[PDB]
Amino acid sequence: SKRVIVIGGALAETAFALGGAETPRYRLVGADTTCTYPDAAKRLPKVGYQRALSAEGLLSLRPDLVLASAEAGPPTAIAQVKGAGVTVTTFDERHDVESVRAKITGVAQALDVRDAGAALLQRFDRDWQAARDAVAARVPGGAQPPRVLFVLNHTGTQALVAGQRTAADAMIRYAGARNAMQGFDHYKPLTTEALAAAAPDVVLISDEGLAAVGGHAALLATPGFGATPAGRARRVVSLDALFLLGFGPRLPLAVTTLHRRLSDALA
Ligand code: HEM
Repeated sequence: SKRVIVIGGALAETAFALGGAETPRYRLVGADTTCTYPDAAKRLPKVGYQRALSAEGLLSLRPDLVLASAEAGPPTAIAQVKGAGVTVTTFDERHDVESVRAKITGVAQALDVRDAGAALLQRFDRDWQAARDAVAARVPGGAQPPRVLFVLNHTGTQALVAGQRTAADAMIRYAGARNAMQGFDHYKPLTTEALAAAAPDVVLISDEGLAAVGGHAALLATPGFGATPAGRARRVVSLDALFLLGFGPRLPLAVTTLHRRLSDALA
C-alpha cells in the first residue's frame, strides 16, 4: 500500500530477495535504470538514471518512500523530492562489506521484513567468507598482483578510468589484484598518457561499455593501448556493470567471478 521507489540497483536486488517488493505494507512501484536484477526489477517503470535524476521523473510515480544510494543525484533532485513530503532513506556507498550489510539490514527495516533480512545477512556473511578464502588461496596469474585498469564508459560517449574511492578499485583489490590507476580519487578521462602511466596487465570493463563501443577490437584500437601490456596481449575482461560495481547481495559471487576471470585472462 505505501508506494516505494528504489534508486540504485543493489537496493532493488535486496528489496526483491527479501520478498519486500509486493507486501501488504509496501509496494515497489518504480526504479532507476540501474535496477536490472532480478527480472521483476526490469519490469518496473523507470524514473531515469541514478546519477542524473529529475525530480519530475521520480514524482510522476507518486512515491511515499524512496530508498536511495548515497551516489544518487544530482543533489537538487533529491532535495526536491524530500521537499515534496516524500521520505528518502539513504544508504552509504563506502564500497566495502559493511556497506552491503547496511543495505541488507536497512532495506529490511525500511520495508518491515526484518526477519528475512537477518536470514539473508547470515547467508551473505557465509558466502563472503567462502569468497575471501577462495581469493586468499591464489593470486590471479600465479605471480605478483596484476595491474588492472577499469574503463567506465557505459553509453560509449566518453571513456573514463577508475582511481581510488570507487567501487571498481575496491573490487579489483577484493579480487587479489591492484588498481593500475593510482594517485587520484574517482574518475578521469581516458587518455593516451593515462594508459601509458598506468601500464595495465589487464583491462576491465562492463559488458555494456564493451558492447557500446562495438566489442573487444574497438576497445583495443583506442589510441594508447598498444603501449601497454594489456594491449599487446589483448587481455580484456568484462562483467555486467551492476553485478561488478553495485555492492549488493551478490558481492561474494562477483568477487569470485572477477578473481576467476582475471586468472583465465592471464594464463
Ligand atoms: C555520462 C554518463 C555516465 C557516467 C559519467 C557514469 C558514471 C558512473 C560511475 C562513476 C559509477 C560508479 C562506478 C564506481 O564506483 O566504480 C557508475 C556506476 C553505474 N552506472 Fe553509470 N554513468 C553514466 C551513465 C550510465 C547509464 C546511462 C547507465 C545505465 C543505463 C549506467 C549504469 C551504471 C550502473 C549499472 C552502475 C553500477 C551500479 C549502480 O551504480 O547502481 N550509467 N556510473
